[PDB]
Amino acid sequence: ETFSAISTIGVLVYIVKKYGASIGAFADKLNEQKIAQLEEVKQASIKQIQDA
Amino acid sequence: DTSTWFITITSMIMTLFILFQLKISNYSYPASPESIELKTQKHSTPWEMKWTKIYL
Amino acid sequence: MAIHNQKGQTWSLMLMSLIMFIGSTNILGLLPHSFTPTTQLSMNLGMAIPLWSATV
Amino acid sequence: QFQFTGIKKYFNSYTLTGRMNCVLATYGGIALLVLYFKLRSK
Amino acid sequence: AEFLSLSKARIEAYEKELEKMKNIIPFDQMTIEDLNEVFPETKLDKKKY
Amino acid sequence: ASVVPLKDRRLLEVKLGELDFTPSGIAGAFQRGYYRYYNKYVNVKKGSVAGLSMVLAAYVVFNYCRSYKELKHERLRKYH
Repeated sequence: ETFSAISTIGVLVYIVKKYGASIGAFADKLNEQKIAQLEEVKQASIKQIQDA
Repeated sequence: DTSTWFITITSMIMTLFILFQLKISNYSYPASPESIELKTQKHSTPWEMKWTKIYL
Repeated sequence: MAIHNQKGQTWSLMLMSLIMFIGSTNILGLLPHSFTPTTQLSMNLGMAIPLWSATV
Repeated sequence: QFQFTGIKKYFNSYTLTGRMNCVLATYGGIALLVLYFKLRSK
Repeated sequence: AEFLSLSKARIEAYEKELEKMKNIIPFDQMTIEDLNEVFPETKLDKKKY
Repeated sequence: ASVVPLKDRRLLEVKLGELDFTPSGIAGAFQRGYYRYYNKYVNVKKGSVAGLSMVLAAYVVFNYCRSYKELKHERLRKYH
């Protein structure tokens, strides 16, 4: 009695469809965070070198 | 089924909450990082006034 | 985090470990022949009472 | 082991109220006894 | 004499402040501790949000 | 035997999906992991299916062994 073996493996195939959009989200995730780190390395140099 | 007698699993659940407090404790947080964003500016800002009083 | 907003925010770093364990151990068992520990009533009476009486 | 000093600052903070498994332990011991009692009288 | 040298140390400390900022990252995927100089960390219960 | 099973997960994890060693997982061995199903689980690029769906395929066939004694059902022959 495991024809419900396929249907719990069939539904996990439909999520591979949206997983190709999860990649974009994954790629997008931390882009802000890495950029979130690019703002501090850019602000600290330019605010000081003119002050000197 | 209606199982019985209970001497099992519950001693093997609190060993698990030594694992999950080990992994999740090392989590980078965007908010925490944000809170380290202004700590570098205003020390150098009054340091500009440290030479403004050292001259004037 | 948003509701509490106190110095009871120290407790909240544990409550996200509690959501990943029974978030996972309820999602693993949908597989063909796997076994869920939150099926048995034993450990859930050890998840309620050491947490509920930690509040009063 | 070093599964302690990473989280040792956390423990004596909240195990003052969180490490009260005595109630849990007491309940467990009683539960084992009743099951044995009913199987003793079958 | 003093104001050209008190600005010179303020030029010298600002010349050291940027060169330490080049020390922190050798690559985008560089390090989890070398990025822990500029962006801060603290003791228990500092970051409220 | 502890350094034997610990060097199974560490070696396998790096090889299967992601870690000059971090970008080695950026291309990934997912192209190596791909060919087993047919083609269809293609979304493994940044949400990696073949990295995860091998452990869960191992945990099923490991639990098929314990159940085998109970649900015998087999005649003096082979299947349909």
